[PDB]
Amino acid sequence: AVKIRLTRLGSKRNPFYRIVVADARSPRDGRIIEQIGTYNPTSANAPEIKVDEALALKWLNDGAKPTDTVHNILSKEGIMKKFDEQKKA
Amino acid sequence: RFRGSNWKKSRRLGISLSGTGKELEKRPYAPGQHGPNQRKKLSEYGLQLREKQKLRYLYGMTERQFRNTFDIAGKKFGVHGENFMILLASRLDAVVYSLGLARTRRQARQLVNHGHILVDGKRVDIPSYSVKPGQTISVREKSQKLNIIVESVEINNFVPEYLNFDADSLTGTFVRLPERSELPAEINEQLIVEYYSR
RNA sequence: AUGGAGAGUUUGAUCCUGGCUCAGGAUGAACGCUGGCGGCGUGCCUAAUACAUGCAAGUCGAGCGAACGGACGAGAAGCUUGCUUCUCUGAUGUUAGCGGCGGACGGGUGAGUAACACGUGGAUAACCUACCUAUAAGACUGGGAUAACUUCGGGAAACCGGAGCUAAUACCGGAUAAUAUUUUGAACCGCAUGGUUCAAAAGUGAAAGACGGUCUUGCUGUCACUUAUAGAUGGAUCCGCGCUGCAUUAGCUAGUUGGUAAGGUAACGGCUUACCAAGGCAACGAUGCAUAGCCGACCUGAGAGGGUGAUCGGCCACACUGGAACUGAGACACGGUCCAGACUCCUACGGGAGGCAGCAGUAGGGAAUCUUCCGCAAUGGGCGAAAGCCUGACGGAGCAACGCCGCGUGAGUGAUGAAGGUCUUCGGAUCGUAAAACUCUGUUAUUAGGGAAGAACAUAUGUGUAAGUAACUGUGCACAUCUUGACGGUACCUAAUCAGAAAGCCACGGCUAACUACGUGCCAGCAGCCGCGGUAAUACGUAGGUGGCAAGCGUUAUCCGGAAUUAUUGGGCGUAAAGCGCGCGUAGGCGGUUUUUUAAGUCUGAUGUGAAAGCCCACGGCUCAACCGUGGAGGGUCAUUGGAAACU
Repeated sequence: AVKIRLTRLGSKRNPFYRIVVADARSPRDGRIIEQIGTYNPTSANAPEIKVDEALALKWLNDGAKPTDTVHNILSKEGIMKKFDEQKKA
Repeated sequence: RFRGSNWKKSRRLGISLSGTGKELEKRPYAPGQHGPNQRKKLSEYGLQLREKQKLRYLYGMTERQFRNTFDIAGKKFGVHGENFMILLASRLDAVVYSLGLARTRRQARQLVNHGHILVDGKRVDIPSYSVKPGQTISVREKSQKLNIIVESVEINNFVPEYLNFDADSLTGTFVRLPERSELPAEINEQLIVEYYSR
């Protein structure tokens, strides 16, 4: 259900993952909180964050949750820990 | 070309053009199966599908592969009298083994398909892919020297139009896509597709 | 809008109509000689056959009576001189379990599934939300029990039997700080039904452990605990369409036809009841029969646009059948009770249950499903700080012309004859400067290892920063200790390697282009429109070449080219595919209109604006490929805004 989904994709070893955190009751293939971007976060380049950065107000304030790697890359983006600064604001 | 080489087989090849031929002491008609006889490419049970060999193996690929190349002809869907023909006739079987490119065009695909060709770039081991601009179809810089590699200063340079070369290991250019300037005209833009279309 | 012969398309033949093997493609594909390699994509159709189960769903003493052992101190040595045989700590660990958990989903199937079952679009006055985010209370609590712990016999057995008994983050005896609670006057909306206005009386606990450096609590941070709010989230009720199709299925139905009062759904009802009309339903083929998980999916007719589920994706239903109840917030539960049922096994008879739709293979089969396959490596998520497992999710290992792909088959020069013979009242041309031997040479080809990238991601280290709690800190982590394959001492490379280590078809039949011949005399039999064959077979059988293309060769089921030979677009009906003994008739279809108003439709304005193998380009990798994906165009495609001729 609910952690940052590093979602399987592609042809034979083309794991073009997608930024997602699946629903609290849906599977990896099912419906979701919301699909936020089209990139493989395990890309050989980097985490390579391209998301709906403006959506940090909705899913973080309701439901969403990272897991141990992208909470870092989100707040060097100014999202995840920075939403704690927003909550303090 | 025609599944033949004019050093030994200029006969079933309507055009092979590698050597002296065999009209001198031999009869130049054919050894088999690709002379001018009743092969069905016409009013469709006629007498030109031996020249379907002049159509098919001219650009190398065999049928169901040349069939791939003709839908590639239909891909450039501009003027299908010319925009189909230009890229249907835009490959290289003239960089390949025997006569002048360095000495690499004729007995075609023996040696230049090294697998270590080391083009300008990473690697493109197969000239079936129409070469790109800047991506020079070179040979292995570490095993470079051959009678087919650095002989372009003496035998013949200049593969077709907008597709040039160098001398140091024979680095291609392919600066622009090849038009019909130095590209062939043996594949009819009208009849050869009327075998397919109408 | 870009498509399009029919080898032919009847009679004696000239001609019309007609439908038509076939030859081309793809198909879950599959059937009849394995090749240079590799690569793709994929996956019990028959076998939704029984299923054996393994294993199939597991996470937390970081909750505690902690029991157990047992860390550590560990009297006395128990003396072939080294114990916790002792004090209390008794930590951490199954903890004895009591408890927080999920478990329908990662997993499976389409059995069933007539109607939102889903596709697919609406209105909702039809709202609730263990796990969850945020604003408001602290971390007051009964511990009876309760396995802790003890006690009582039986039967191989199944599994029970009597007697008592501690903790918890269990929960609960008694008061509490968050739209809490629904009344007095307080509004109108979608009449019904909402709108909170009022004043909150009414919410009321607790989960404190492990506890950081210390203030051992600040907020007990953690990750577990009580109270309004919304919301993620999902589901949620009311309308149209496919919500079924079908009379050699027609007349359908009876608190019926679904408001009022009682009851109840977060919502709302004949859902049952005191009343309502026989009404209501109708060849809108209701009734009933058949059927059903639904969409894309593909192929494709010129465009029109469509048939398309195997897979493959999405969206329903079921998980030994069934039936009652329990339940987890929701369960009838892929791996929950009682069960009938059914069989299975056991039986030592006293009775007990089992329980393949996870995923492999087991009997089986098939043309088809691999392999009772690999491991969690990575990613994934449920519970869990930390950490863990499920992995049969995931990814991979094999499988393969099901369908291919690049390389595949590299050099012709000197005697035309250095040598080569289907068909002779042979001429030297001759499958042939081919050929021996190699002009040109060292790729694939095998190759032998330096080997190497990929191999980075994820923490792993306090130096210390941020949250920093009264402050350094446990986690994120600048350090940076350098990890990482379900794959690679192989790739890249030396070139090692040499003219090396890699090509068949019907026929040699008019159309089948593959040559004429012989045993061949309508015989054998090749045999596709049609044949041939009868002492002159080209053809049966055979042949050196030999033909159309090559990993090549011909077929098998599906659609369409073929052939709009399937018709608004793109059929006619005398004969031909078809025009009624007949006429007479209601609804109707259409019957002649002449004027005039609306903007409802008659290439929406312009944009947020668009499903894949499928609306334009850019891409990267693809030995080319095999095949994969990516961004813009997001469209120029719906919604949203428009009002107005010369029809209505």
